[PDB]
Amino acid sequence: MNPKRIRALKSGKQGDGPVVYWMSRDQRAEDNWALLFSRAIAKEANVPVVVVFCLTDEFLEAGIRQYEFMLKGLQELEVSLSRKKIPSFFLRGDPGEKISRFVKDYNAGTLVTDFSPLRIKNQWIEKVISGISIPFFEVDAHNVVPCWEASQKHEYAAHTFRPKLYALLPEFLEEFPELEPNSVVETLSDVLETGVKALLPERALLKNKDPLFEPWHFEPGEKAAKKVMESFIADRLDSYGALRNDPTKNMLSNLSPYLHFGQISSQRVVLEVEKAESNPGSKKAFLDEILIWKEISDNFCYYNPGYDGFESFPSWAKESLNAHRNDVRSHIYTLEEFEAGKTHDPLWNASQMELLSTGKMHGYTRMYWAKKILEWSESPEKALEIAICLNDRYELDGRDPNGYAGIAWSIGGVHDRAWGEREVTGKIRYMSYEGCKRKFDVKLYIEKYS
Ligand SMILES: Cc1cc2nc3c(=O)[nH]c(=O)nc-3n(C[C@H](O)[C@H](O)[C@H](O)COP(=O)(O)OP(=O)(O)OC[C@H]3O[C@@H](n4cnc5c(N)ncnc54)[C@H](O)[C@@H]3O)c2cc1C
Repeated sequence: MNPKRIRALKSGKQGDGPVVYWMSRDQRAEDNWALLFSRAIAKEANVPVVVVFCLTDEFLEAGIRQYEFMLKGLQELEVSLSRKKIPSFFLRGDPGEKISRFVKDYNAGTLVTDFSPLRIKNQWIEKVISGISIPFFEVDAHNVVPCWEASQKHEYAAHTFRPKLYALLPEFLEEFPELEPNSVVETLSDVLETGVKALLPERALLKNKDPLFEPWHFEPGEKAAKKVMESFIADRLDSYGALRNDPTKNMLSNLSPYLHFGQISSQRVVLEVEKAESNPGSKKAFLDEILIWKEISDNFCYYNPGYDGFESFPSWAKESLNAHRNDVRSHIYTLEEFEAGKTHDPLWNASQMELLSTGKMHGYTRMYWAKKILEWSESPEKALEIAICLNDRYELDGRDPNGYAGIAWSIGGVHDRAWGEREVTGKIRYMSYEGCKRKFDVKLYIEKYS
């Protein structure tokens, strides 16, 4: 195991109790580096390993679609973890008070947690460090190359982050070792019942008092991601590089909700893809999305504290947008109109309806749905707020570094370039509705999501 995957957050007095793994971003038993790093340090200490998950108070900021998808996987994870004699403990409340009290009550020896560059995670780490006296480590279990090792600074483009991540693939793209089993605070069903009950008033309903979310598209679970990845390699991998810009076809891997919650490892997906025989043009297209653009999103959120603000934009984009702030917008809609899909664009309305109904809108339409927010907002800062709101609320893969890096590109050209100067939008890359008609059947995408 590579010691570059682990980092030291706080040196402390080594206890004699079980090494506690604070699982958060990577909710899986297989291909979890942090779970394997926590098992080896537990073996060297002749002490059992225990995992802990914190159901935070901010779960009401999302919806039932994210609460049910994440809990259903944990109901499956508790079984698999018990098959290796690893008990799981699910605390409900603030991590700063729950982790520090659990470590003290159980005489923990070492604390381990997965890596997440989001601001809400660094908020929890700041609180737990002030109330613990044992060693505290963090492990990058999400990225193939550790986020602090792929680059020591923010990469302004994909062509400059590609040769750094690819040159480090021969060292970090490796097979996973077996999760050795151990030598020897309520039911998750009750947390789902009471949690959904508090989320029913804010459930996305239609006019007929019926909900919008269709929860039969992506079944959750670690075994569920096993079948989705196998179905993509066998059926959709050969045709990926040619129909990934066509939202009328379901030609994507559909692994993003399993990737966000950590129910599947991107390293495991790359391993099976790299050994699969298919079109080299389609293989390069998928690896560039799951390796480059995915791990550069963690690069954007790690080295830019204001990743969700106007200040993280490139210097050319801030000057371009500022030079067009006072331009008369074509039309201005409110958050309630963008949320209900009540605009003058049927293609945009169809992209919002797919976001409302499935919780996973096509990748190409995500670029159109977010850029049109900037064209129909009072200011770039308002377009950022509206885009991040509708993304984090309805996307099953929402509240992920991929979203903020994808939103900062549509509204601020992050990891892009300067194009022709237009009004309102400035030099940000513009995508027209007529340009989408010559790209795919827009009429089929609209009629599909009435
Ligand atoms: C406005 C906007 C919002 C987005 N919101 C999210 C979000 O909330 N959560 C989220 O995980 N992704 C988000 N993305 C990135 C991207 O759209 C989705 O990751 C992708 O559509 C996921 O669906 P898929 O797995 O079926 O596509 P696939 O083509 O099968 O992609 C496979 C995986 O590669 C990664 N990937 C692919 N494309 C990108 C990309 N452009 N950026 C980063 N990673 C990528 C993803 O991990 C993805 O799951 C957003 C993009 C935009 C433009």
